[PDB]
Amino acid sequence: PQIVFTATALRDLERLREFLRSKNPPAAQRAASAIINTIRKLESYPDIGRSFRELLIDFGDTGYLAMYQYERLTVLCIRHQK
Amino acid sequence: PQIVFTATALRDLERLREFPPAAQRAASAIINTIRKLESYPDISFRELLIDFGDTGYLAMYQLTVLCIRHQK
Amino acid sequence: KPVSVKLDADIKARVEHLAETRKRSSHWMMREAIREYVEREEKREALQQEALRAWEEHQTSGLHVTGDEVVSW
Amino acid sequence: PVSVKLDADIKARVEHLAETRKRSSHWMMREAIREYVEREEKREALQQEALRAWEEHQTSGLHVTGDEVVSWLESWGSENEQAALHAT
Repeated sequence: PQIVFTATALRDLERLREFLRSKNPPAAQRAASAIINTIRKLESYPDIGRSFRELLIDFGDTGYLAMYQYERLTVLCIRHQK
Repeated sequence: PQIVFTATALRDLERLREFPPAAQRAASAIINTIRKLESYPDISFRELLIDFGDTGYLAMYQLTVLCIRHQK
Repeated sequence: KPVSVKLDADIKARVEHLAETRKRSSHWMMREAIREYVEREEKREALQQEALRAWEEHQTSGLHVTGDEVVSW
Repeated sequence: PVSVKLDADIKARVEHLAETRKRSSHWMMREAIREYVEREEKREALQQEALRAWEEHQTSGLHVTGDEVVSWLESWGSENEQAALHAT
């Protein structure tokens, strides 16, 4: 698949970034790796969750929630803070 | 406060220790936690937070008697 | 084993609305709401007892602490 | 109001729990539904804003690739960071 993010998922990432600043000391680089892991594990075994499903991304303090769809480019829509 | 520690919290640390810079890493996160308790004890007792690196631990306490610090 | 529960009205309205959406029953609705409550409080009030047992072991014996300087261990 | 629910063994774990923390079994059960419906209404909200987010992507058609945000993310916290672009 193509692993595509939506505009809503990009700006959920932006909120996210601009947050960590006042969040974990260096978990900015810790959250980033967790997503890229989640991004490239979607590039392979694309599945999990609950007709599209969800996916949790765990890192340090707590975790977030990726939501995505599908049949050749799992569009990634929305990643709120759970 | 005197910042006391219990035996159940003492062995929860020895459990911890066993588990690469870490020997001097997570120890610093607790001494910070220890000394911010000597001033700000937060606030029915509340077991405080603890976060460094991979994940975070859980030091419950109530002198501030520190009883049990499990891995969360 | 059935048992009656008086509902706050207004919620029951929020209960029955989510049942319309999910296409499930108002009975199975709460049937989970009870499980997920105890399924959580059973663990939380399980670690409450752990820390509470530590208080029992201290309130009857000695201890040490100061700061990275033990005393009466 | 006043409608009845029926559980199985779970009610025993309730009545037992409604005795440890010495609270009313009838009260406890109610808090369960409120917490539930509160959490669950917020899940129904995330659904739509997720569902909507899509509807917008299907209409607008613009997106960014995982690699671009993989490219963006690997510079997080390392002073010279990056932004995100918007391809069509």
